[PDB]
Amino acid sequence: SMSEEQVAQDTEEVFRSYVFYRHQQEQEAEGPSSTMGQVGRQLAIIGDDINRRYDSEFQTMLQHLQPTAENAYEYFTKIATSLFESGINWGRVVALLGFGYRLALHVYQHGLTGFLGQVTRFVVDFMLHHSIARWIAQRGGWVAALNL
Amino acid sequence: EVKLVESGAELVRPGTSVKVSCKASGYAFTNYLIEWVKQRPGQGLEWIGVINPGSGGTNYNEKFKGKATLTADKSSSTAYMQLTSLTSDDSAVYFCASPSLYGSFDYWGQGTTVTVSSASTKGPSVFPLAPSSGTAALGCLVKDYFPEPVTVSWNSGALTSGVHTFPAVLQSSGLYSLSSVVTVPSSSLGTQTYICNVNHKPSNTKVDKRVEPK
Amino acid sequence: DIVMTQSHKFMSTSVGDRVSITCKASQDVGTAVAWYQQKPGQSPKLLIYWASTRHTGVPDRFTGSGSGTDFTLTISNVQSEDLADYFCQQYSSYRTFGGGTKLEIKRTVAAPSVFIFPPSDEQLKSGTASVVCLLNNFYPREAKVQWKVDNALQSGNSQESVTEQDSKDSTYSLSSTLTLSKADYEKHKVYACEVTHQGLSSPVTKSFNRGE
Repeated sequence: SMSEEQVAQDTEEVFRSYVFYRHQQEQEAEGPSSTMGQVGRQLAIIGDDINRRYDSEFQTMLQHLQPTAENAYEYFTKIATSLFESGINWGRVVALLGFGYRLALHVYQHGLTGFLGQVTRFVVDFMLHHSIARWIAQRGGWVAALNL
Repeated sequence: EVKLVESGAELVRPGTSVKVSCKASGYAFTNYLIEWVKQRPGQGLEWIGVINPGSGGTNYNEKFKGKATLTADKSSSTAYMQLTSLTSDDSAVYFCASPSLYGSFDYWGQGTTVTVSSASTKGPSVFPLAPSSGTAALGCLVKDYFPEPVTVSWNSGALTSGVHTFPAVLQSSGLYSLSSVVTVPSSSLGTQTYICNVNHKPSNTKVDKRVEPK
Repeated sequence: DIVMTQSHKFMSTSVGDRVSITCKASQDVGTAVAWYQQKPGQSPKLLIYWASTRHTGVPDRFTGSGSGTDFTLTISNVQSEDLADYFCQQYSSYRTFGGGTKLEIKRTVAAPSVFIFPPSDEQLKSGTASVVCLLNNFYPREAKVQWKVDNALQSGNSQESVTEQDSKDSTYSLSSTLTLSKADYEKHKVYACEVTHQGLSSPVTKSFNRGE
């Protein structure tokens, strides 16, 4: 079965592939060979009106209050908690990945410091401590995100 | 593929300024950072600073603030590093690199050698180190040349076993000197001629010197 | 400044064995640590990032471990292409590198072969005198060379150069060059080169008599 920890381990590859494919699409618009890599890619491509709205919110707040390498954990905890205060669905889980991507990107591009390894640990620790990983585990794991 | 190609070697006098370039290809120059690293002869690695070519934002090692100025040209996809008030301590190899989103330096340039000296380009003087002596040792003293490099071959390439061409040392005069030694059986002293071939292309001096037993 | 300390500048291994290079940070850097290999004349190459993640194209025999302050690069089944320099690095906002660790091949102790070369007469015409002493094919790179002119110990007039380990012998060679003025060279008779080394039971002196 999908354990809570198996979801946590799989989250590293899912988030890495998600960040890779989101950055690639963002660079093409500017001008996998793994099961978790396919999940990451399928979640990176989805462009409904809620995720596009989520991204607009993530960008605006980051442009207003630029995150630093020293506040990023508290910055992450606030928005990630805000995303699962009403409940837990796949749309909010994807927005979590989306915010993790915009957070790592802003610290890299504005703070001149690579932070993907730290934001990845932020996402994994948050999903572990705030029941998001077990919510995914009950649905058979990250593989359930493939066929929405 | 992802390539970082830096400018050619720089040889300048103290108190001057040099500007090293770092040409990027095979990726989006505006979306990745450019790191700069300094490596002193025989020493380790020292981080200088980083720039975001898209935003032109810069952070520096506090030691290099006011010494190194990092710029970037988006049109040419080239980063630049300007060093001012050059001294002997600035003589080193300068690498440019581009990090991944994690921060590790994934792609490196070939390296630009900056040499700060007041000495003038000079050809070496080649003096024999004669054998006398179960094995015998002989060599050539390649003295008072600038700049590096110099190449030494023995018997036009026919002799390579036992050859030790020592790394040059820098003398108080600002000139380089090294010894190229080879060991041979003492019986060979009279069965073979030993000629060291010294090429110093920066001065276009070529010298062959026969090392005869005394 | 964050200080990455590689406590061992040189490490002796053998082909087919495993070697671990330690790196201690002066602060907690989490897992934001990278390992680089550098070979002479070449740019450094990334081996491990994220403390433990192998970079693309890196052989399976390279593994990294650690978190916080202590980080270790372990090379299983050491090959000959692995003999190189290895730098740890923390890539926080102000990036710093470790001092590096040079990998060498383990070998039995080899006493050096000591040769002394008096100044050539062609150089003596030019006005200077160089006295060269050779230490040939010794394994422990630790070597001591003492210059004695008329049994008087010299200081500050000798420059040393050492070669890197031989591909086949696994030994090192060292040259010590005593530089003297022509006039000073002719004011003295006995020029000796004393060599101290682990392989030598006693220090060995090689001497010549000027004009003899």
